[PDB]
Amino acid sequence: DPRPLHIRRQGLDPADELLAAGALTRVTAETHWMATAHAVVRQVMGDHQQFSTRRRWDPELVGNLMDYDPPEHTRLRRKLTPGFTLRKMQRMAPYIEQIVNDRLDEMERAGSPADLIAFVADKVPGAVLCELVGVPRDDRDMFMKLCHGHLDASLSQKRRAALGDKFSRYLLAMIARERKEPGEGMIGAVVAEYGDDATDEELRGFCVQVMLAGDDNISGMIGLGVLAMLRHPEQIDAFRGDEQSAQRAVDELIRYLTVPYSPTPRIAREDLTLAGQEIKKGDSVICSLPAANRDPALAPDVDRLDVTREPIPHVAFGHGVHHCLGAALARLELRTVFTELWRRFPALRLADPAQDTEFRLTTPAYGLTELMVAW
Ligand code: HEM
Repeated sequence: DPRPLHIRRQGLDPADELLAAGALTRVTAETHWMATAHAVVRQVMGDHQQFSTRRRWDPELVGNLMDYDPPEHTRLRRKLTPGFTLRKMQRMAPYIEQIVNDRLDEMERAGSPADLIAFVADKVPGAVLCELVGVPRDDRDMFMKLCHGHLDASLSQKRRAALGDKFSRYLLAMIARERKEPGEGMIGAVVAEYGDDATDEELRGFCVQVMLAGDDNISGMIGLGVLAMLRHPEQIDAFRGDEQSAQRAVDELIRYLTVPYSPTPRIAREDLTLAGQEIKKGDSVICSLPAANRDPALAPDVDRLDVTREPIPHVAFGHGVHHCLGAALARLELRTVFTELWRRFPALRLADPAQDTEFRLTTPAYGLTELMVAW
């Protein structure tokens, strides 16, 4: 197998060989350090003074938070933060419920059995991001096409450049409308707070980064999440009670499934000794978030999904100053999807108990390509 250890999974778990990798070891044509222990990953990601983020990494946008470190990163994140406050996330909840129920309506109309990934997992995330950004409902299909299209390598140059011209024109008019009268969306929140200090280029950059950062991780979580819950049916009761129970179940699913294989690679800013290893200035460190969230020190049963467990402080959203800017949105979106899904389809089940599981192996986030369910 040519695939790097950190990208290997076995079912819903990290592959056995990744789970047996030491806390911090060398892996290889580039050679890097691979961190698998929870405390080592926390040390690497939390210490931005010794470990900077590799720039222009792909699992160049202006104001792409992942490219900078404090203080430059701190100023940029500060500027974007207004679009992600907890009070603003609370106000999104009804909109997110409506998006989810509109997709569950299309699935319901198609009839049992149906593919949950095509109807729900692959559609809800981008619609929630459009809602967050401030894109008008009737423009969302077009917006998703323009945004991903201007970055689609499989297209012809002519096609990709035309989509990019349209995307720019669309974004700039949206930005001008928000500056004139700020709305409740992300752009409006940034310009309401910082006005002209937030440049059009920064805003365009913030928009693209967010569209890219909150899509695959969420669709992977919706698909894998439903599959995990169906495999542990008694635990579905956590989505049939109070909000706190549902929130704890979402956090547990996020930890147990850890869809991102790794955060941005980190570069040693100088020589240092970590976990008994000699790290030299310039060395690259890849953090296996899935392995770190299965660290035996975290719990005797860290390898089991248990939505009622004493919560385990996981690294699936990262750690330190770059900790996922959309984490609260993600938790809310996921809780909404699962709560509404089981409210609508109480008898949800795999369409065929013996059906194969179709894993999504081509994306930076683990997930499913299809999931046939009955109800
Ligand atoms: C369950 C889903 C999600 C997971 C597991 C996830 C995971 C992560 C991780 C691991 C990082 C840190 C990367 C690093 O330190 O190198 C990160 C950063 C980030 N995430 Fe997420 N994310 C999710 C959903 C979202 C959503 C929905 C949004 C957008 C609304 C989002 C926006 C971002 C942004 C902008 C950053 C960069 C923050 C910074 O560099 O300061 N994420 N995410």
